[PDB]
Amino acid sequence: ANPLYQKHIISINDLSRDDLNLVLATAAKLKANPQPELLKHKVIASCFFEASTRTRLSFETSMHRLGASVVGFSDSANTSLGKKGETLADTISVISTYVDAIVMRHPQEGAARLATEFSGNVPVLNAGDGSNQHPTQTLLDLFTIQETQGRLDNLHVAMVGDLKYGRTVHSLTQALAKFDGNRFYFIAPDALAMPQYILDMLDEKGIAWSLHSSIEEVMAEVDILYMTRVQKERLDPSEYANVKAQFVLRASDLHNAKANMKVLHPLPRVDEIATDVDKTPHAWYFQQAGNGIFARQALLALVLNRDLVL
Amino acid sequence: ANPLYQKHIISINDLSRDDLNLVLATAAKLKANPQPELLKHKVIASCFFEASTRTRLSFETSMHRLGASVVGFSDSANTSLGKKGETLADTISVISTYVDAIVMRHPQEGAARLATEFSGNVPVLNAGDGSNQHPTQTLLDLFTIQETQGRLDNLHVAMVGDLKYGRTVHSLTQALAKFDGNRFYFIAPDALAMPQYILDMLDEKGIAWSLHSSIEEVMAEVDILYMTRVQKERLDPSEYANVKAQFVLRASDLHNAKANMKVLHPLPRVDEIATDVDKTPHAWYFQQAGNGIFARQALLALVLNRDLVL
Amino acid sequence: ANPLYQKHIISINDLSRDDLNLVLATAAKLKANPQPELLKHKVIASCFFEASTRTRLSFETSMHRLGASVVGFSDSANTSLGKKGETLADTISVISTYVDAIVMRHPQEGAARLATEFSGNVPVLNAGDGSNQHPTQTLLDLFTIQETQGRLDNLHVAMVGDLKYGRTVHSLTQALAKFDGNRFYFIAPDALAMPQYILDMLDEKGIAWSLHSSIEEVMAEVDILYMTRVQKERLDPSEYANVKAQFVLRASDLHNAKANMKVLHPLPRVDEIATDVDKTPHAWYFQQAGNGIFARQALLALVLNRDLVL
Amino acid sequence: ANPLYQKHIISINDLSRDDLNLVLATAAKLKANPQPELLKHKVIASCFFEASTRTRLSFETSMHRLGASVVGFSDSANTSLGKKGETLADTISVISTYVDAIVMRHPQEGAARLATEFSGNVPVLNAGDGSNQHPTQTLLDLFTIQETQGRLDNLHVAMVGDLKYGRTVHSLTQALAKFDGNRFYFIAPDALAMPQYILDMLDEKGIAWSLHSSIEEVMAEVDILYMTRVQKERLDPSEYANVKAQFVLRASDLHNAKANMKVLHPLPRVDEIATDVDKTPHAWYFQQAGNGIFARQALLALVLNRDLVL
Amino acid sequence: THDNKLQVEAIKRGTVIDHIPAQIGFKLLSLFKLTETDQRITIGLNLPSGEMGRKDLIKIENTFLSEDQVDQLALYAPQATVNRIDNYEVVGKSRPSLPERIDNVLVCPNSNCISHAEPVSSSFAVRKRANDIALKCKYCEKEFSHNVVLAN
Amino acid sequence: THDNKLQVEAIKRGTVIDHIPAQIGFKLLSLFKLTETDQRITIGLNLPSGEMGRKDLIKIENTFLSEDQVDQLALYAPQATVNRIDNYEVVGKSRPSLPERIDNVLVCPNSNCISHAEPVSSSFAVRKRANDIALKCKYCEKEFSHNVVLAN
Ligand SMILES: Nc1ccn([C@@H]2O[C@H](COP(=O)(O)OP(=O)(O)OP(=O)(O)O)[C@@H](O)[C@H]2O)c(=O)n1
Ligand SMILES: Nc1ccn([C@@H]2O[C@H](COP(=O)(O)OP(=O)(O)OP(=O)(O)O)[C@@H](O)[C@H]2O)c(=O)n1
Ligand SMILES: O=C(CP(=O)(O)O)NCCNC(=O)CP(=O)(O)O
Ligand SMILES: O=C(CP(=O)(O)O)NCCNC(=O)CP(=O)(O)O
Ligand SMILES: O=C(CP(=O)(O)O)NCCNC(=O)CP(=O)(O)O
Ligand SMILES: O=C(CP(=O)(O)O)NCCNC(=O)CP(=O)(O)O
Ligand SMILES: [Zn+2]
Ligand SMILES: [Zn+2]
Repeated sequence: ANPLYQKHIISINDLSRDDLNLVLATAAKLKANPQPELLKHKVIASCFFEASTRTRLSFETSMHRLGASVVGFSDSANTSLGKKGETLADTISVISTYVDAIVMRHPQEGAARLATEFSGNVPVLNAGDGSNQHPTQTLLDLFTIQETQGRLDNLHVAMVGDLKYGRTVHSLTQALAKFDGNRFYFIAPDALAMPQYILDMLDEKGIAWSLHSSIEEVMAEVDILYMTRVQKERLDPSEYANVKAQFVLRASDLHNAKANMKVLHPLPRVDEIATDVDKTPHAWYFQQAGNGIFARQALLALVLNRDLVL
Repeated sequence: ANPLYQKHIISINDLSRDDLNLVLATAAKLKANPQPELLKHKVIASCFFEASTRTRLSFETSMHRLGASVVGFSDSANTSLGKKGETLADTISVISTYVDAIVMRHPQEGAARLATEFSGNVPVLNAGDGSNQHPTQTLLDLFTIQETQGRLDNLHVAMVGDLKYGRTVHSLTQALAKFDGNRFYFIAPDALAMPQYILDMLDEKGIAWSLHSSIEEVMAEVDILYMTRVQKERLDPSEYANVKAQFVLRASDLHNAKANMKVLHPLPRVDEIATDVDKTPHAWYFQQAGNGIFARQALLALVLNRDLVL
Repeated sequence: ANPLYQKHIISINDLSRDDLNLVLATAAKLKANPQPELLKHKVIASCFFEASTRTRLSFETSMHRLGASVVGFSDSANTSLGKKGETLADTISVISTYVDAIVMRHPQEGAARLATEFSGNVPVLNAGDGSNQHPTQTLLDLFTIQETQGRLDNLHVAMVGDLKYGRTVHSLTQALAKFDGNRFYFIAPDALAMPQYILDMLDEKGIAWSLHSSIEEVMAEVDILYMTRVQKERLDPSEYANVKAQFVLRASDLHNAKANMKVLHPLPRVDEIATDVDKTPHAWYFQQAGNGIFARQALLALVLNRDLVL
Repeated sequence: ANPLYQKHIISINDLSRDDLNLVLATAAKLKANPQPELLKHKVIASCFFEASTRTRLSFETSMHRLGASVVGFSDSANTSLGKKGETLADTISVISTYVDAIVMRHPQEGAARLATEFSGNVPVLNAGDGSNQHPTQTLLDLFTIQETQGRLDNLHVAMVGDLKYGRTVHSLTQALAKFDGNRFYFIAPDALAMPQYILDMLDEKGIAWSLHSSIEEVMAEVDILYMTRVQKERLDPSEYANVKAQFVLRASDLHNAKANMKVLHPLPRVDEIATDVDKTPHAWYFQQAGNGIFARQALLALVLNRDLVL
Repeated sequence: THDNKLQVEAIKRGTVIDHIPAQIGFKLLSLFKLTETDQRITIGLNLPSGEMGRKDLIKIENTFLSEDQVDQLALYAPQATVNRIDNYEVVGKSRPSLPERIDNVLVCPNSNCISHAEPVSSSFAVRKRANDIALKCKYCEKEFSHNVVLAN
Repeated sequence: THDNKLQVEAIKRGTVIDHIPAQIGFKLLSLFKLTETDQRITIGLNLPSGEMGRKDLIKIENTFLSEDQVDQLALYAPQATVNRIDNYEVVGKSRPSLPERIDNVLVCPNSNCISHAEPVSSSFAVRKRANDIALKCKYCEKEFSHNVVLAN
């Protein structure tokens, strides 16, 4: 079967550069030539113990685009089979006797890995586990970078915003670090800097990275400007007021930009990307969200269909 | 058509021994040979006026396994078409002009029977009506007993836990009482004993039953050990502490058990079955939940498909 | 100083017959001769960790009738002294540096007793701790019995309703059992029977008690008919409806009552005492509640003043 | 009239060293010689727009210890004076026509100051306005320092915990900096460091301060060890777990402490001061809270009476 | 219960807890924090005896137990022999008597007891009954069978 | 065997964990539930050493430890020696070395890790960091100093 057939997709750290490339190549194929009946007769559980409308709709749509059926739930405000009294183990032990695969988002780190230990032959795909992993967001981000830049090696990548708590920037950084010659620029408030452990990881791989106070210092040499939402709730209102300027983008900040440069944002943006950016050829966060359907389709196909007649 | 074609499935008391056998035989057939397109073009309403994630996912999955489409709702925290101002009658009168069948769970007893009076030619299947009936749980329990013991007559069945308020043990007892030679053992705290009316029902049928303080007294002669959740909320914390021991199972309590013995629990377990039981060949509550898909599929097929090309 | 000076009032088990008499003799004296300045300059904390409007209003009125000031709170949905992890121990170590006495109601058994271990020199008065104690309700009950009957010895006391979970009737039985010649009549559904530990306690002291199905069997000889609320919240709606009739009092039931006979109820009543009883000379539940003020004033006066010039 | 007569008490920045001394000299006098009638006939509003049981109980107790009456409210989930759009300005213009002084706590910075602009002749006392000020907590802190150390000059003060967001430590640093020869030791995780604006203020006055990783480095010379709660709610659960050890105090850490050394904490503590510290002669956080009463009484007495015969 | 093989010597001064039922020795060491000391200790578990089949023995030197502390072992080793003392000889032998009260080591079974979330030591009144021991919690005032309190 | 000047305890066959630092012997018995057996067990705590000054000693009869099992002892008794004794003589002598994984005994310090409310065994991947040891939780994937994990 293909390398990912029946595999659990829990963490970007358990995926090789070849695994990433295979997912991206499959996504490109499904984007170019749709297979609406590929997963006909498969029933998938969309289990959002933690509600997340954008991610759930995206995943569910991907399931339907391959012809699979969907059962599931969200906002576990209680959800007796999920948080109440019953263990997650028991919830998975039951769910895994009903479906062909489980896509799950949970507020606690390691939830998806735990599920894997009680799901038997049923693959589990991690849609978000606390502040740990979110592998499919990284896959759609890589896919979007590969598609717009033509590759995933030797890029100038800038990451802006809450680099400290952003699980998405942590894993995009680790995923790009499996490729060669990438150069990173980290623009963030001291209170929210890229953690030391990601830094140590990059030094060990001999990968270049620098810190910058603002976007303008680097705007001229970046191929990808990846922005993240600075959670207002974390900072003091005044602190946020004093620091927000360097981490927000207007179209005027783009005068400098390379022609090929694309601005990405896992969303929601609102406080970090002015709407005047939307019309530039650089705005690519909505095309990025659209690519979530191709990346999630690739993942479900590879995991649920033995070979990939691609 | 088959005997259950277009029939409402409201109460175990309205089902004959032959009806039960027919459902179980159909379930076995669908388990052995799946029919993913049997209910293609049927649209089923999954109406959970009372939320119940495990039961809803199970039913919905069964619908999809036969190729039917599903529309529905849950947690009627309000649900204007369900509890607010509008009568249940009016809610059903509308829902029955949209779908081919209605599966419903409601907090009030008789809800499903009432629905039946306003649904016209649309069959309604009772997924739980207050402390009254839950016929499909009993069907999956019987199916699980038949499958593991080879029959439904002449069994030694022990029921443990809250025999007083458990609607599930009340109906499993009535269903097994339609068969012959079954012997019952009832292990429960005085405050939660099997009601007198079930007892009177058994004496009238000349069926044997006894009361026991603990599992060990009977462990050696039981074919089925059916455990139920003792609702902590009912008892005083101290009362529950003093009484919980006799109604909880550890693997060490099984040294005695017959080889064929299976432990069932409608779930969630957690306070009554130690996880060390999971690995024994006796643990059968998750296989039991899996059988819910075959029993619910059989029921939907029999009710919605004229003959059963089985 | 009087025997109760600076003493904690936590459990009826800690109060001797003489302590009870002392409180009740003081209540009669303050009811006859009010001392509106006795506690002027004292500040008392009314800490209702668990909300209880009737009990809190009563206790605070008693505080003001003696001239004391009051500070406090109710429910802890509206409280930051033990909300996200501050222990009850620390909450009390703080409050006891502010006030002269602490009156507290709490959802966990043992809370008032734990408070005494951290309040230093400050007396703690238990206004109810989960299903354990409620000493001032018992004190007000006893004062009412003594006042209407002229004694606490040689009485015919019937207790009706939920004798299993009523902490109020357990406590009154324990209290009355400290006196001589009392005889008890327990009228309750088998499911809500006076617990065996109370019966054992009565047996050990050679106190006569007996069970009866209806109020009719004991009316001719009862001195105090103590009605309790039925916690239908633990019962099955149908179960409740089958037995309620045997624990409901109508004015006609009082036809052969002794002239001295009084009907008491801790309140709220609702389904247990029909409003037509209110006009008879036996209705004494509102006078009983009014007496909580003199019993509660006596308690505060005894505990906070060395010698009462009464 | 005394310097604080009819003055608003909004910020520590508005109080001079002599004002601080005056309040503290008055607190010592009322602690030694209570005046339970000083404010009789005064009515004071306890307006907790933002709930705060500990602070409200303390402030209201202080009001009653001086003989004043109290009216007020807490949280505004339970308030109709500014619920669907009434401005704070109008809420104050109304209340100030009722009472003699307003004590208020509010979630927005500047709320007490805005109140003074609409309260006319009525003094406003700030009980906490968002992340800005909490002058009476500082006053109680200073009184405790002065009382245990005998001075506010030439002290070795260590501050430990969340120095970034603790409005209580910013204010105490500002207050202590109005005195001479004080030296500060700041012990906090890099993420919760004392802010640079406070350090600049200290630099500008030639006040010595230094950072230290552990309490061990300064224990031998510390006079006041001021512990603060860590707002883990802004932190990552894992992040919190990695550094908590360096901001937690055990009794063994006090082995080389000066005899005069005191441990203060505004409370609630929980994970920062182990209970074994409570018994040492250095634990002074409960005595600190008890002192809020004398500091708060002094403040009300100074502001509401022209000349105190103390 | 001597021993013809290579048992345990028997120092100058200290206490020796003998005739401890099997699978109670270690429990005793944990529950009563017997190893939180620098004094020499010697333990033997699952040793043979001429009246129990198996038994546990514990030796702690330069350490003595009051009749109260020896009574605290009553719930776990009702027939144990605490032997005491100096200059290589047993100058004292005592059996655990059931105490009137047991603190610190038990846990109240009532999940709603305030003892659970708080900086307090558990405390129970001990009452002997035919067939078992009744343990009444100081805090919640609920009384349970020791079989329930001791229940894992 | 612990020889001083009188009775000394030697065993026929089984295992002998020697040179456990002080105050770690009771922890090993605890963590690794060594006494949950019917095999005979002999324990000496705070024994005199010279190879240091004090130490703990553990003897388990008819029980042997895999090399892997010996390695679990690395975090607590790095300098110990585990002796295989059969027929009364030491046939084996091994020292623990850092294992690649530590299961069941550590508790993840991340309070939001799913490992806490659940029926799984803790598990950390071991990573010596030439100064301390790094433990990465199999579940939440967070890494911590062994000094922090061992504090909990
Ligand atoms: N100097 C000593 C003396 C006695 N012991 C121990 O203390 C207990 C004393 O037992 P003993 O006096 O010889 O009488 P027994 O035959 O054991 O009878 P019993 O156990 O009922 O006392 C034994 O565990 C013995 O090994 C010891 O360790 N050191
Ligand atoms: N039948 C035996 C043989 C030996 N031992 C124990 O084996 C341990 C080690 O003895 P050994 O390796 O033979 O000599 P040592 O001097 O202890 O080696 P080292 O200095 O490395 O500890 C001793 O504690 C001894 O008590 C035992 O309990 N039973
Ligand atoms: O995963 C989502 C869905 P949502 O939870 O609604 O933000 N959006 C992509 C941004 N990724 C993040 O990890 C930030 P968030 O915690 O909002 O998911
Ligand atoms: O029906 C369900 C679903 P849920 O309501 O989540 O328990 N589970 C099987 C247990 N059956 C019972 O009747 C108990 P419950 O009232 O929990 O349904
Ligand atoms: O418990 C309280 C406080 P409240 O909730 O106002 O009745 N008062 C004493 C009444 N005692 C009873 O046993 C009646 P109830 O069970 O309603 O508390
Ligand atoms: O803020 C208050 C009111 P409360 O919420 O009762 O602590 N009192 C002063 C405590 N000051 C602090 O900085 C500690 P915390 O951040 O918990 O408010
Ligand atoms: Zn208790
Ligand atoms: Zn973890």
